[PDB]
Amino acid sequence: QVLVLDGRGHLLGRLAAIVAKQVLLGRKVVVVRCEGINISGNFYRNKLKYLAFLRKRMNTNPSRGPYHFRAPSRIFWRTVRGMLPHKTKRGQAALDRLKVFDGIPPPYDKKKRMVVPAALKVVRLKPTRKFAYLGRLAHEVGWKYQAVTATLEEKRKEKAKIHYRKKKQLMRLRKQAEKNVEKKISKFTDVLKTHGLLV
Amino acid sequence: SHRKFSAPRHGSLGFLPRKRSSRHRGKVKSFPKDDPSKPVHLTAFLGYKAGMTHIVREVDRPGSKVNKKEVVEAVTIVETPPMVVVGIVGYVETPRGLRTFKTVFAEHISDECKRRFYKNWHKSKKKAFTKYCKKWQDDAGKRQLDKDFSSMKKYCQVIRVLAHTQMRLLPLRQKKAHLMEIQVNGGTVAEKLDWARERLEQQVPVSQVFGQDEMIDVIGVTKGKGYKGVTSRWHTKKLPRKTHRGL
Amino acid sequence: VFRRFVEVGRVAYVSFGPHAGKLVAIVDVIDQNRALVDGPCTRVRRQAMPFKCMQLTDFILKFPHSARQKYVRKAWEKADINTKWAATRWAKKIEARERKAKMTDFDRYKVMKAKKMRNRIIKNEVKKLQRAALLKAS
Amino acid sequence: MKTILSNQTVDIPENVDISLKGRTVIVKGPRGTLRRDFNHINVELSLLGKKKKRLRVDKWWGNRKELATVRTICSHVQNMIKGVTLGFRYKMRSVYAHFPINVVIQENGSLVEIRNFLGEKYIRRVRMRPGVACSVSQAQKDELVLEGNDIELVSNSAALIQQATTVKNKDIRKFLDGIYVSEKGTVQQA
Amino acid sequence: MKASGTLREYKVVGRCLPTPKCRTPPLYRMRIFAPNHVVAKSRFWYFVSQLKKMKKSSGEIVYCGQVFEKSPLRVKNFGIWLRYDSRSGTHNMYREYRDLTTAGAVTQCYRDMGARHRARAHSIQIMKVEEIAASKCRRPAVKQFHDSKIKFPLPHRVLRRQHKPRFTTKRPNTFF
Amino acid sequence: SGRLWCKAIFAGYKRGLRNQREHTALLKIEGVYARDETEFYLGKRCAYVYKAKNNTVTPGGKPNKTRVIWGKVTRAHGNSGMVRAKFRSNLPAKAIGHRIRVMLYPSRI
RNA sequence: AUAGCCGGAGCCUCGGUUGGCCUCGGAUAGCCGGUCCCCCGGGGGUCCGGUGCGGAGAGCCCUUCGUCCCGGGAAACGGGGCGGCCGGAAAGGGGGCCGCCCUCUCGCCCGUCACGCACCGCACGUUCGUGGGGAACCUGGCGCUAAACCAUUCGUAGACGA
RNA sequence: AGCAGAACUGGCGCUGCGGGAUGAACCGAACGCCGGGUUAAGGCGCCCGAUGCCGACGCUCAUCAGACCCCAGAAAAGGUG
RNA sequence: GGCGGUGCGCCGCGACCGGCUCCGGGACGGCUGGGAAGGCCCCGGCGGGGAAGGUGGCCCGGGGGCCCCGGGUGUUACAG
Repeated sequence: QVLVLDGRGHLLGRLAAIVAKQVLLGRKVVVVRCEGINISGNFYRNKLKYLAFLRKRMNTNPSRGPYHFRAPSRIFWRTVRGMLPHKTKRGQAALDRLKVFDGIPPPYDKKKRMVVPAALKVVRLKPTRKFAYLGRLAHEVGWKYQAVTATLEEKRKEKAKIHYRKKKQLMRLRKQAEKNVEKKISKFTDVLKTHGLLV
Repeated sequence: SHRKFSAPRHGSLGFLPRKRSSRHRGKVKSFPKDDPSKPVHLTAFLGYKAGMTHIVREVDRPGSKVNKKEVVEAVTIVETPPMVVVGIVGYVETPRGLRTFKTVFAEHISDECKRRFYKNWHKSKKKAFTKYCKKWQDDAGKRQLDKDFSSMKKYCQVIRVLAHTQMRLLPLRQKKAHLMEIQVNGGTVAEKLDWARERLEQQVPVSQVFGQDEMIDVIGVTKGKGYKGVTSRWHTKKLPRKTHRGL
Repeated sequence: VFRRFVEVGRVAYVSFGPHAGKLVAIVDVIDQNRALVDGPCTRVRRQAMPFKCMQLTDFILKFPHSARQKYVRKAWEKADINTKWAATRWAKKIEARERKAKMTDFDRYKVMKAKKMRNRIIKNEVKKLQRAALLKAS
Repeated sequence: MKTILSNQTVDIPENVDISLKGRTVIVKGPRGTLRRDFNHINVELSLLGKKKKRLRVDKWWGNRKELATVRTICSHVQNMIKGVTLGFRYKMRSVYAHFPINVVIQENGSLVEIRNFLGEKYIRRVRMRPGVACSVSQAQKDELVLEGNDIELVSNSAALIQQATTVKNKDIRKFLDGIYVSEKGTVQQA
Repeated sequence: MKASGTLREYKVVGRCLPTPKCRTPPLYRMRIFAPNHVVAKSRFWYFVSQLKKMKKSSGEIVYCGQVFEKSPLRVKNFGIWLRYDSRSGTHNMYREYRDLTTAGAVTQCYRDMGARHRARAHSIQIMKVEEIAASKCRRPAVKQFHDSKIKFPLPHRVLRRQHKPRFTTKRPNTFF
Repeated sequence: SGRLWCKAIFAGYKRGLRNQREHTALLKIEGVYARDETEFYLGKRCAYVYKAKNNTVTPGGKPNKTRVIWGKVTRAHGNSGMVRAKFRSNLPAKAIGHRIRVMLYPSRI
């Protein structure tokens, strides 16, 4: 009932356009690993794209001007907000269903992350083109927690490896379990093959 | 049109919010960074301004006109009584910033530090930390205190210490001590935590923290001057005498 | 590295189109993104069909680059692609999909009932080996 | 247009023992092991032939620009073969008009001290790239000799000290001073 | 003329109306590539009005019919001559194509010229399409397919049907 | 013992870009994403279930707080599996993005 | 620091929903899983199998009409009752393990016996739901006997507040 | 010259509607109150109804890319991109 | 109780008929160049030719070592 989308390898505008439509349909979408979001075009193109965005501020009072968010999660939150009717009541009610996170929170580390193949770099971009990581772009423009998130993301990398290697050994005993017991499960096995489930 | 003759602007915009300070005690916005090679030591201290006077000393700067000559220098006198360590605090480090992990105080806290936890000392019953000090004479309490200390061994990255000044030795009218987190910079987390555990309820003199001929930083609140115009606050040009609505 | 190559005589599986789900054999390459192809034994008339809707298999039957439809059928029957394709694990999991698709609601109930005790024996079998391992682990 | 297939086979000698995983090749042999990555080009690397005597690259449906990048792989793999068989010896002169350019090497070929360059009080300190050995040869005064196995690292470190000794705001047509690359050779000959 | 869909070859003949001066006018046949026969006869009178002193009022259509491909299952090489219009000046070309049908090669010619030189179909005057042998081809793009042992893989298979599994778990595999 | 209706989301009214016609509702039934799969749901009865403050009667049961707006599925909309529906009373805009039920008892099978 | 914590039924109000997936990393001119014959303190290397992913999200797990007996298959380690023990810190679980006094091969799959308003064709049915909040009623146990503001004073402050 | 003065016709003035982000003159189309259907001009990644087509063929990398009449900005020349 | 008329208190359902629409599934026929192509009858049979995107066979080279990859001649040879 809650969409947990992994942001690694996902294009900024293609993911935001699909999330914005799903969020407006009453679906709670949680986007995770926003530092893995990457944008087509060379890195130097996107930097001045964001640096000239920084220059756009209110002259008389910059505190009332555009709030330039530097975190990768809030940058992705900004581009979804521009894809939504946030000036209306239903637009702001939609944005409450969106939840962005840098790295992976402990609420969402022990969960399966969904992947949008339509909003993917490997699908929508030619292999000879250039792309820019949002995580590198954020720290290079004012984000202070890239190395902070990298070590905490490093910490859960072997912690899931322990779970996965235990998971393989857990189902290695499962796959070996049929190997001793075909003589008394063939009654259930063949009817699962006539209907096409193990063939 | 453009300005006829160029001139730099009055007042820096880095100190733009010229409001009354929300705090009265100086705050360390950025503590010195630490490396594990150095031993554990204090990085900040809290003093009180007394007055100023002259000094006479020899200058030993090569290549100057004033080399090997006697000078006078304006020097501040800051009376710095030793602190009493009353607690420690641990900080886990998050992708959203720096977050406090757990605060562990002493068994018994001196009444000078107890002044801070009350807006009105006269009407209060002085009941602060009365049930917290009951945790140190039960066997479940000591195991919980060691479990809290062992938790800070694993997860805490930055460890500060809670120490307060001593108003009894000062001639000031007030008796309310000022609490302050002081970052302990030194070796790894484990020996850093053991050093602060030993220093609990102990006198901390100035000589442990600072030394002579050493660059330090002074943090404090400016002298109050009240509501002021642009001529006093911003040092703008006074208008001529012939102005009608003021100059 | 690549193991399947678009070349004269490779048997291919059609992805989409009116002839989807059938086998077909490459005769000649017309353009960069289109090839002349002929499924003489799989009810696929000689025509041009692009690379968009074909999945190329590891089956190669040899005939000249512009041989007529008579020799393609003879090479298809000599190699006997139709029997070997059904023995491929590719087609075994292809044909299981419509078995799930045509599965009747009554057939759906019998699968669910059979899945219950089949998992009961495996879970009971797995349970015996986790406890047997821990005595062997100590 | 798109060229349907382009290739260029690299014949390797008996002393070099190459192997590849994915798109990264490794080159080992007498003088050590060299590794270089080629993930930026998206080509096919095929090591066929028994007794592994040649390596062939491939690029299907390539166009004029990237087919030019097919050949520079053959130059790069051949340079890795040369550095493992015979290495790379770079000899650099020290040209000075009046002030003798004093040179001395600290920590065994990883750091260069350059003193009295144009009579400057400043001392110039250049850090050599890892894998590069630095020393002064014998039987001639003005030589600084760089040793190594990778052509990228040795020639970059040669260009580090060449750019470190430049004459500022002067007529360089008259002021001809600095440390410049003289001879580009190998460690051992055949 | 709108180059809509695939083109069709039409064999349109015509002549002048009988006059008191001339008993039977000569008959003129052309090869016209057009989507339908209604626009083929309009295109027929366009070129005839340039070559001869002919108009549609003084002329008539004797036979308007479509000729079919004689070998639509044989891969062939087509030589196509151009008379397009640019923004500055008009130019002639010779372009080579490889297709099963003559009308398909003209269709491939119309889509290629608009892609390269941004030339519209009304600015393009086709004149001659001729079957040529493989050994007489000139452009290396066409000649690279003249191989009895042609062999190539599909290196980067751009996967389609990307939205039917709009949200999935496994990272998709662009390699087969 | 379980669900007998397909999950559908009231995406919005049948509309233009600057004009909406709130007498016809657009439905996004879960599982259908093409025009040719919308043929099964044509003619099915749709209902929007909601609860209010005052208690109203319930057919065959004690009067509850729940209320419905009955309607039917008219015809397919768009190309990507959307569909139109028409109710007796026009749906309130509070139901935008909320779950409504489409039932199967108007069955053609 | 707090003049509330644990466990039973009824009434108003707020509303949405109609089974859960408990997780490697990562590539896309490449992957996945096992054999380890090999080398060191988990990695590398080799081999074997799949690769339009079937150790597949085009997927997996649970499945519920209920009660009474009897017979067959599994099961004897197993289903369910309390205390600890540790594993969790990036925004942290009633997660697992040790022994307990009672429980049955009752659990589940096949087949026999019998019963269950069979409300006589009709709608918001069917859950998450001991859902959140609020008064009042329950029963007992466990407990705690505080601060802020005004006033006055200070003057490191100040138009008044602060 | 969004300047002044003429010829034919159509519009605004006197006129709402859909579209061009907006808009007196542009495109389509003119109006009693409604239901169903179908279109014009325009469009169909999100705002925003509609391509979530297994869309076809090619071109293009910009460290100032480009994106739809009216229309809202550009030239001569040069480029071994 | 039966027939005719009006209506059901409220919430609803179904059936058939007619009108206006959108969509789907079957079967039949006409024209062409009286379709073009295409399939089968040994390559449909016989005779005569031609080159190439050169199949056997020959030569050279390289990879194990008995098949594959290149280059050259050729006219069906064990493919076309």
